[PDB]
Amino acid sequence: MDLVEEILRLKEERNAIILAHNYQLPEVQDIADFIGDSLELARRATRVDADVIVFAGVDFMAETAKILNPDKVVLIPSREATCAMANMLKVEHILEAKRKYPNAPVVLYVNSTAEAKAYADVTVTSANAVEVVKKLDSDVVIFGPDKNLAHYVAKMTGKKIIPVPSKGHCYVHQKFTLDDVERAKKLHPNAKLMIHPQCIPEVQEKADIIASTGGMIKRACEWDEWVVFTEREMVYRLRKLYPQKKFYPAREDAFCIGMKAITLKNIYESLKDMKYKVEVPEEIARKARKAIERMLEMS
Ligand SMILES: O=CC[C@H](O)/N=C(/CC(=O)O)C(=O)O
Ligand code: SF4
Ligand SMILES: [Cl-]
Repeated sequence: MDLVEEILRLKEERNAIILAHNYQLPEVQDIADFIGDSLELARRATRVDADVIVFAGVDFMAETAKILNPDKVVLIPSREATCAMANMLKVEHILEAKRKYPNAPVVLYVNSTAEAKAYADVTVTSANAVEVVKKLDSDVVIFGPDKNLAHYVAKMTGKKIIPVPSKGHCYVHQKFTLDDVERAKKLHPNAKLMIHPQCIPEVQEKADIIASTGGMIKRACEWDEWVVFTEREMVYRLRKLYPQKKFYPAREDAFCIGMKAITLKNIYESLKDMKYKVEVPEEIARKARKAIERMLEMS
């Protein structure tokens, strides 16, 4: 079967757009209308003229698109496409930190449930986390859920960061160790290292550039040979964007299972049956909308 043909005709007949993340399968990225990191996906979700949004990504990404487009239909092709790090942060975690630090603003990674965003003062992505926290008036900030990004933000802003929870992390990026850095410099001595801020601090210290996947794309021009310390599919995105550069994955087992829950087949089935509809309750969506919008205007 030619899934590509059927997906494109059905998408066009339903006035739908496909938004994919850089971690999506190569066959998914090839049919996507727009590809970017979480921040670029959020800003693209504010200029959607289509009636239907098919989100080739994880659940928190689709919910963010739904919060920014309550009048539109937002479809996620599989409800198992979830983010392990996002689900580590609970509402009770935030309430506990707000009781312990009443005058500290709550700054949440976009990788978070919609219910968690309802208690956040402003959201952040990997590309704008430092800029937003630096622009906050308070010197003590409640931050979550990713502990490794919190370390990078504390280093780059000089703020006192209260991490919530204590062990919040992404298992995909925590696979990278110092041994991978030493191996990369040995097998590619002329390459430079682009490392995601969700990696452990000791790995971040060895990086040439620390950035989100969007920041990796904007700064890939500074060199011609890169070892990429992030999810595996990002290397495909970089290789196709820059056919005359060299990119190597730091680990071939650094793949996100939740991201690969999206396939070409369930995208077709998503457009065929208008499923699965992403819904956010009004009270939760309204409070989260203010934090997401504040992020958009602060970055
Ligand atoms: O700026 C948006 C990036 C976003 O905050 N997150 C990520 C990594 C992720 O949490 O999947 C990326 O680099 O794409
Ligand atoms: S990669 Fe880590 S953070 Fe990005 S989605 Fe998969 S689990 Fe959540
Ligand atoms: Cl559009």
